[PDB]
Amino acid sequence: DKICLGHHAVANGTIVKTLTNEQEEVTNATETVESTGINRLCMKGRKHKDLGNCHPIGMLIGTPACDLHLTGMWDTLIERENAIAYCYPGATVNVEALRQKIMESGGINKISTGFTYGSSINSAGTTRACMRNGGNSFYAELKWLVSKSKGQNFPQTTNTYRNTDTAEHLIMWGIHHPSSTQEKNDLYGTQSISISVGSSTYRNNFVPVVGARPQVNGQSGRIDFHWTLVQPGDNITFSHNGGLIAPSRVSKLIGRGLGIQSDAPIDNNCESKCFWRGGSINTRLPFQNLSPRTVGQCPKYVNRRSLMLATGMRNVPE
Amino acid sequence: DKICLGHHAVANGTIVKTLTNEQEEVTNATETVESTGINRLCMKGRKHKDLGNCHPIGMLIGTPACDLHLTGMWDTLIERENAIAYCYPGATVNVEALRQKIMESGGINKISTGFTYGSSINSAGTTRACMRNGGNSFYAELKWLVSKSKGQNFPQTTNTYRNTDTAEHLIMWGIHHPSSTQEKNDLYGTQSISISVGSSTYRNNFVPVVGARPQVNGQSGRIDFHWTLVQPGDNITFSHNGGLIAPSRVSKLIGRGLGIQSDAPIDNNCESKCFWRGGSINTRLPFQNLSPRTVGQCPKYVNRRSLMLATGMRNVPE
Amino acid sequence: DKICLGHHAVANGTIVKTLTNEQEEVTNATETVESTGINRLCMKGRKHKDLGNCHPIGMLIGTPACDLHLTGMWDTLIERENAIAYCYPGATVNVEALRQKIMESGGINKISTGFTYGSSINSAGTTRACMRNGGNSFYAELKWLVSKSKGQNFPQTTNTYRNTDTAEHLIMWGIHHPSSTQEKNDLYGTQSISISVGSSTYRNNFVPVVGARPQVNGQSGRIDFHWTLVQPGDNITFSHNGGLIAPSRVSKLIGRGLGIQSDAPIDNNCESKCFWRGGSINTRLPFQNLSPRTVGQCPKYVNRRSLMLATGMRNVPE
Amino acid sequence: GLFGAIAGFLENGWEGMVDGWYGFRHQNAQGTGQAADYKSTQAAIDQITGKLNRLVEKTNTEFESIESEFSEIEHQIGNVINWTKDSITDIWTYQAELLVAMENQHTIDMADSEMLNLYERVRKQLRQNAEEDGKGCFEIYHACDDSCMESIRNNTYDHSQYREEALLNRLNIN
Amino acid sequence: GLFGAIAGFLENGWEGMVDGWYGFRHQNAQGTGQAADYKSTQAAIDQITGKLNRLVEKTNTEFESIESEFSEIEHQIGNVINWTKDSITDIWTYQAELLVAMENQHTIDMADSEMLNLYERVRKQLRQNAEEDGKGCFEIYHACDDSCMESIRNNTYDHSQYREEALLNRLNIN
Amino acid sequence: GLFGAIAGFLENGWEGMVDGWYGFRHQNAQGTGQAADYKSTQAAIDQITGKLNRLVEKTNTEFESIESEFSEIEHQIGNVINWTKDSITDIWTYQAELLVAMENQHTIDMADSEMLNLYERVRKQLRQNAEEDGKGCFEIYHACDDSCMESIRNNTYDHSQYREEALLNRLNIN
Ligand SMILES: *[C@@H]1O[C@H](CO)[C@@H](O)[C@H](O)[C@H]1NC(C)=O
Ligand SMILES: *[C@@H]1O[C@H](CO)[C@@H](O)[C@H](O)[C@H]1NC(C)=O
Ligand SMILES: *[C@@H]1O[C@H](CO)[C@@H](O)[C@H](O)[C@H]1NC(C)=O
Ligand SMILES: *[C@@H]1O[C@H](CO)[C@@H](O)[C@H](O)[C@H]1NC(C)=O
Ligand SMILES: *[C@@H]1O[C@H](CO)[C@@H](O)[C@H](O)[C@H]1NC(C)=O
Ligand SMILES: *[C@@H]1O[C@H](CO)[C@@H](O)[C@H](O)[C@H]1NC(C)=O
Repeated sequence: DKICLGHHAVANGTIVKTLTNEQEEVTNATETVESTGINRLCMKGRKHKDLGNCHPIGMLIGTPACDLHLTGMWDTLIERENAIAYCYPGATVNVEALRQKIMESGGINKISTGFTYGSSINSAGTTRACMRNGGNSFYAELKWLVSKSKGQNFPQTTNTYRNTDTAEHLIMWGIHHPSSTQEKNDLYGTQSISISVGSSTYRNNFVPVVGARPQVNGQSGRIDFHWTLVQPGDNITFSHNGGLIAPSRVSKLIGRGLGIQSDAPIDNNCESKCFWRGGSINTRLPFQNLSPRTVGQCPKYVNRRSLMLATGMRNVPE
Repeated sequence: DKICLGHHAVANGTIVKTLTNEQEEVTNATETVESTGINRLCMKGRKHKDLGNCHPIGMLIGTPACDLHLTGMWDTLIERENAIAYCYPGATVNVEALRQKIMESGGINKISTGFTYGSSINSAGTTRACMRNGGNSFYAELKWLVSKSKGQNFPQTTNTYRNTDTAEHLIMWGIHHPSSTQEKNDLYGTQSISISVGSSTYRNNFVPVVGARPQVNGQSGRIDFHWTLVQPGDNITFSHNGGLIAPSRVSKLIGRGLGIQSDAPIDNNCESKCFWRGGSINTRLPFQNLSPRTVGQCPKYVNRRSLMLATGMRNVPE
Repeated sequence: DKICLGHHAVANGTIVKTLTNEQEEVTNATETVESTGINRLCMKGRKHKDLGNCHPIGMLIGTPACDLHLTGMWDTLIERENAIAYCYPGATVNVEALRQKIMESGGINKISTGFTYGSSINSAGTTRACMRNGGNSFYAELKWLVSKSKGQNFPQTTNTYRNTDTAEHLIMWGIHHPSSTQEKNDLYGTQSISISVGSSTYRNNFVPVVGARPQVNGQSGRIDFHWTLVQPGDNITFSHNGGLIAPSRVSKLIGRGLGIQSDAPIDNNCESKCFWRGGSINTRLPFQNLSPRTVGQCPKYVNRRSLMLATGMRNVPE
Repeated sequence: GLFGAIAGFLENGWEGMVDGWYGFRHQNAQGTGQAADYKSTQAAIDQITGKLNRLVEKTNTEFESIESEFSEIEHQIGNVINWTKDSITDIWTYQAELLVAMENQHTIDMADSEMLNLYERVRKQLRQNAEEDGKGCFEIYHACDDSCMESIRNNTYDHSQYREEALLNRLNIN
Repeated sequence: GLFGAIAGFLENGWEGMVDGWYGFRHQNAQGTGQAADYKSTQAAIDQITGKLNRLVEKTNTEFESIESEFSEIEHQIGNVINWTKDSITDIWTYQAELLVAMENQHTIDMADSEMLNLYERVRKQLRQNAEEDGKGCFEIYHACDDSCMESIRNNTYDHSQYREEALLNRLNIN
Repeated sequence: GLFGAIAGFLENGWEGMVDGWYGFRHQNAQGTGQAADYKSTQAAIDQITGKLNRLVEKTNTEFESIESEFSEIEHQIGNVINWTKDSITDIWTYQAELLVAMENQHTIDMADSEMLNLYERVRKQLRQNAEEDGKGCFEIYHACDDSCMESIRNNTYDHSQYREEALLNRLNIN
C-alpha cells in the first residue's frame, strides 16, 4: 500500500540554453527573438504621405515629380528609392541634414516671397530639363532670373524677404553655374558676377563659375542649391547681379512626423509602429533579427536566429 | 509541549518587482533611482570660473563683457545662457569645436603677436557696438586694420607670428565683410581685397565680400572669425590688403577642466561631481531620472520614477 | 558505527565576489579579464601589407615612399607612425574620410586617365621635393601642368575621364598654390586662373592663391588635394587654365580588409584576430583591460585589473 | 537538480499525466489511479506567466533614422554610426543570451522546487504512518482505501486515525 | 517559495516579533514564550548589506558634454548623438530593471532559505524526541521546561537526556 | 548557505580528500576509512565546465577603427567618439562585474546543493536503520562492516536486510 509523487513529461521535448547546459531539454519553450516581418508598410491609423518618385528636397524647390507634394500634413513620411530631387541638374549643400529635417516634419506650408523684378529681367526663364504638360518648365518654388536683353548686363538687384510669422522659415535658393562662357554672357552679361545673401544669422557669397561638364537631363550647366532657416521677425537679403535662382516661395515645416525609407507596398488595414527597408514589424517580443536599421518603436536587434525561453520543467521522458 | 519556528512581518509592507511577480510584497525595500537633484551648482572644493554674460569664444577675442576673463586658471568653467561673444556682429567658423576646446581647458594664457603696422594703416579701428569704459572700442585681442587715409587703397602688408613656445597656441583672426561698396571703399579702397594665411600645417585664403543685410547691434557689416592651432616652433603668416581683423595676442589653453552649462546659481558650501543644466546631483545610487544630459561623475540616467530594491523577506501578515 | 558526509577543502583558497559577499573564499577560480598582450603584430594566416614609411594617402597620389604600394591585394593593411604622404608640401580635404576608405579596403587597382595635353603644356612638372632614383620627380599618379613657354598664359584646356568600368573609381587631383606672384606668372601666365571640375553629381571650382608661407621640405608652395568617386558609366571633366595638378592614374579600392595602426614588429609565427596600437591580443576570455581602442574581433574592454570567476565551492578549512 | 527531485530522486516524468504538472499515483487494495495536484501546478505556471509578462513589456523609445538607405552617407560619420550600432547590437545580443540562460536556469530549478515542496508537504502529513522509499514514494503502513488516498491528495489526512495500526505494522512490536 | 517555508508551510509571519527576523514560539506547563534567533537573523541581514554595498560602489568615469544647451547643434551630428544617448539609456533602464528584479527574487529566496536552515537545525537537535506538525511546529514528547526550551534555541539541547521518555510517549505505552 | 550543508551543518571541509569533491568517512569495527563519491563530484564539475563554456564562446563581431592613432581627429567628432566609447565601456564593466558576481553566487550554492543531494540520497537509503548526527553524519544501529559501508556508497544498501536488528537497537530492547 503506497502513494507516489511525480511530474509530467512529453515525448517531444524542446532544447533551451541554461547557465550550465547549452543543450537542456525542457517540456515547452517560447521564442524571444522575432524572425518574421511584414512585406508591407502597415499605415492604418496614421496620416501618411507616400512621396513616390518625389524626393523630399524636391518638395521644397518644386521638381515636377513633387507637384502633388508641395504642401500637406502627415504624421509619417515615406521616401522611396531613386526619387527625383532635381530636374535641372545640381546638388544641395548639406543635403542630408535638410532631408532628415523634412523626414521628421509633420507637414509643410509654402509662403510667397513676394519678390518683384524690373523690366530688364526675365524671371520666367525655362528649360528642357524641367517638363510640365510636355513643355519646358522650371522648379515651381523657384524663378530662373535672366536678362531680358540677351547679352546685356543683368542689373544690380536686391531682394529682401521678411518672416512675419511666429515660426522659422526654410528658405532655399539656387546659384547657376553655366557650361560655357557664351551661355553666361547671354544670360547675365560680361560683367563680374556676385550673389550675396545676408540675414541676422546667415551671411554668405556665391560666384557663378563656367565649367565644361557632362550632360544630366540634357544640361551641362549646374545649379548649387543652398538653404537656411529665417527666424521669426528676421529679414534675409539677396544682393545679386545675375546667376541667382530666386525663391518665389518659402517653406515652413510643421510639427513632428515619422520618416520612413522603404520600397515596400502600403497596407491601410494593418497597424504598426516599427519599420525598416523591408516593411513593418509587429511583436511583443523584446528582440528581432530582421534588421539593425529600424525606425519607430522597435524590438532591439540581435545577431541570433533563435533564443528560446523555457516555459516548462526539465523533460525526463520514460 | 511544542516549539514553533517563525519569521517576522510588518503591518505596512512595500511593493517590489521580481522575475516572476510585478507586485511581490516584502518587509522593507529601498530606492535605486535618484529623483532628488539640487537646483544649485555645488562648487565647494574647486577653482571655478563663472563667466556670467561672457561667452567662452569671447574670452579668446576679448569682448568687453569678457574683460575679467581674458586669462586665468580653473578646474571648472561655467557658461551661462545668452552669454555674449560678439559685440560687432558675425560668426566663428567651427565655433562648436572651439567652444568645446575652451570648455574642457583648465586655463588660458595670452601671448603677444608683436604685429606692427606702417603709417598708412590705422590699426586702431573702433566701433560703437563694442563699447568699453564709456567709449567706442574693439576686441581686446584683435585689431581692426583700416587705411589711415579715408578712401585710399590699403597697403599690401605681411605679418608673421612665430610660436617660440613649447606647446601649441590658438590663434584667431577676423575677416570684415562690409555692407556697402561705399563702406568697403572708405575703409580699404577700390583695389581687389584678399587675405592669405599660411603656416607649415595650415593654408587658407579669404575674400571680403560686400552685401546688404539687416543690422545687429546697429551694424549691417559682419566679422567672420577664424582660428587654428600654431604648433610649437612653427610660424604663421598673414598676407593681406584690407579686411583682415588682425590678432594682437594669441591664446594658449592650459591643462584640463570641467565645462558646465547651467544657469543654476553657485553654492560654494556644497560639493558635487555631477552636474547638469539644472544644477548638481549627489547620490550613492547607481541611477538617476533627472537628466539624460549630465557632466562629470554621474549615475546613469534611466526612464523610471522608481525601482525598489528589496531589503527584507516576503511580508506574510495575519 | 557511523558514516560521515563531507566536501573537499584546500590549503590556499581564492577570493571572489558574489552578489552578497565581496570577499568570499572558494577552492578555485579563473580569471575573466585578459591582462597580457603580445607586443607584436601576429600576422599568421593573413595576406598583409606593411606600409613602412608610406602613408595610405601616398598610395593614391604616388608619393615616392609608396612606389611599391600603388597597387595590390591584401586582407590586412598596416599603417605606421610618421608615415610620409606628401613630398611636395600640401594637405588633403577630408583626409581622414579618405584614409579610412583606404584602410578598410582589401586592395587597390590603378587605371590610366589617358589625359593628353597640347604642345603649349609642359605636363612633366618636376620638383626636388619629390626625389626618385636621384632625380627630381613628382607624384607618380599626378602630373604638374605648367606652361611649356615660361611666363606665357597656360591655355584653356579640358580633360575628361570616362569611367567605363562596372565599379566606382576614386579620382584624386591637386590645386597648386604658389608661394609668390613671380612663381605663379612663370608657371601659368598673368591671366586670372580657374579650375572647374564636373562629373554628373560632383561639381566644384578652385582658384590658385598666392601666399607667403614657411618652407616645408624646402618648399613654401602648397598643393591642396581633392577627391571624389566617379560612378561607373559616368565621366568627370576637368576644365582649367593653370594650377591643376592633374591625375594620370585613377584608383579603385577592392573588397574589404582590416586596417591596423601600430609600430609593433610583424610576427608571421603567431595568429590573432584582435590588434591595437601596442600589438596583438589572443584570448578566449570575454574581457580585456589592455586598451579601449582595438580593431578586429576583440574581447570587450573593461576598467578592471581582475574579475575572478569561481570554478569551485566555498572553501571551509579547519 | 538544485533541489533533487526532478532529474534527481525521481527517476522520470509521467507522460500519461496531461492533467497538470505534478501529481499522484497510488497503489492499494482497490487498485491504481492517477490524479494531478492543482495547487503546486498552478504555483509553477503562475511563475512562468510572471516571466512571460516581464519579457513582453515594451519600453519604446521611438527611434528615427540616422542612416540614409537611398543616398550616400559621408564616410567618417558613417563609420562612427556603424561602429556605434555594432557595439550596441553586441550589447543587446549578449543580454538576450544572458537573460534566456539565466531565466531558464531559474525556471527548471523553481519547477524542481515546486515538486520538492509537494513531496515535503505529503511527507509531513503522514508523519509516522509511512516511510520514504527513496524514489519519491511513501510506503503507507496502514490500510488506505481511495477515500484515504483522496484525503492525502486533498491535504486532509488525519495522522492520529491510523498511527496505532501504523506504528504496529512499522515497528513489528507491541 | 523556493524553499517551502516562508509564504509556504509556515502559515504567516509574526508581527509581534520585532527583536529579530527569525524566532521561536513555545508552549509548556509554565505557559507560552517567544524569542528571536540572532544567528539566522544576522546571516540574512548581512547578505542584504552585501547587496547594498554593491549597489553603492561608484565608477570613476568622468564625462564631458557633447550636446550644447545654449547653442544649436549641426542637425546630422545631433541626430546621431540623440540616437546614441537614447540607445544607451534603453540599455541602462533595461539593466536597472533587471538588476532589481533579479536581486529581489534572490533576496526573497535566501530569506526563505535561512528560515528553513534554522528549522532544519532544530529538527536534528530534537532528533527522536520530537515530531513535526507540518506548520513549522515540533511536538516534543517529553516535559520541556523553560530551561529546556532555552537549551534548544541556544543549540545545547542533549537529546539523549530525554530520549527514553520521549520514545515511550511516541509509542504510547507504559 | 542556501542549502545549509556547505559552511552550514557540515562544520568544515576535508583537506585530506584530494580524491573528489564530495565523499564519505566511516568508522566501524575494522576501523576508519574514506572514499569520494564520483557521481556527485561529476555532477558539480560538469555544471562548472558548462559555465566556463558560455564564458569562452565568442562573438563574430569585427570592429574597424574610428580613431586615428597617428593623426588628429576633428575635435567635435572626437568628443562624440570618446563619449560613446566610455559609455560602452561603462556598460561592459558593469555587465562583467555583474556576471561574475551572479555566477559565483550560483556556483557556490549549486555545490552546496549537490552536497545536500548526496546527503539526502544516503539518508533515504538507510531509512529506519540510522539516525542523523546533526553534523552530516549518520549513526548506524547495526554492525556495518567494510562491505556494508561500501554498499552504502555504492548505492546498493538494502535496508530491509538489517531493519529488525536496527529497530531493536534504536528502541534499546532485545
Ligand atoms: C525687417 O524689416 C522691417 C521693415 O522692412 C523692419 O521694421 C524690421 O526691423 C526688420 N527686422 C530686422 C531683424 O532687421
Ligand atoms: C620660423 O621663423 C624663424 C625666424 O624667421 C625661423 O628660424 C624658423 O625656422 C621658422 N620656422 C619654420 C617652421 O619655418
Ligand atoms: C562620357 O563620354 C562619352 C564620350 O566621350 C559619351 O558617349 C557618354 O555619354 C559620356 N557619359 C556621360 C554620363 O556624359
Ligand atoms: C556601414 O556598414 C554597412 C554594412 O556593412 C556598409 O555597407 C557600409 O559601407 C558601412 N559604412 C562605412 C562608412 O564603412
Ligand atoms: C535631439 O533630441 C532633443 C531632445 O528631444 C531635441 O530637442 C533635438 O531637436 C534633437 N536633435 C535633432 C537634430 O533632432
Ligand atoms: C579622446 O580621449 C583621449 C584619451 O582618452 C584624449 O586624449 C582626446 O583628446 C579625446 N578627444 C577629444 C576630442 O577630447
